[PDB]
Amino acid sequence: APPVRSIY
Amino acid sequence: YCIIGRCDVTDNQSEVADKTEDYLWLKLNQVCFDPQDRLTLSQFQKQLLEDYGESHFTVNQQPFLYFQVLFLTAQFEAAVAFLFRMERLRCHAVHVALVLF
Repeated sequence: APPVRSIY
Repeated sequence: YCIIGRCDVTDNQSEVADKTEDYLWLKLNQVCFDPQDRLTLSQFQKQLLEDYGESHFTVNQQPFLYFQVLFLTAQFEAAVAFLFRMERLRCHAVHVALVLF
């Protein structure tokens, strides 16, 4: 369950 | 502990690794080379795009996120073709292909 929120 | 011991590969430690780069980094510190609780680059690289393809990593309509996932896992051809389809990033995908060429 890896996140899809890019480091911003 | 399991970054030092490369254990509990299934547990994504989502409490601390909430970003995508934190996941990649969490796993590349867990990959192994030559049977239980063990992950290798081949499994990880295939496991990522086969099960969680573009669809999973492009729902936020952010293309580079998926590209970084493929490129930082040595899957350069996938990342090149993928990024070559974005009509706004054709230029960039051709050249990253030339460099690899």
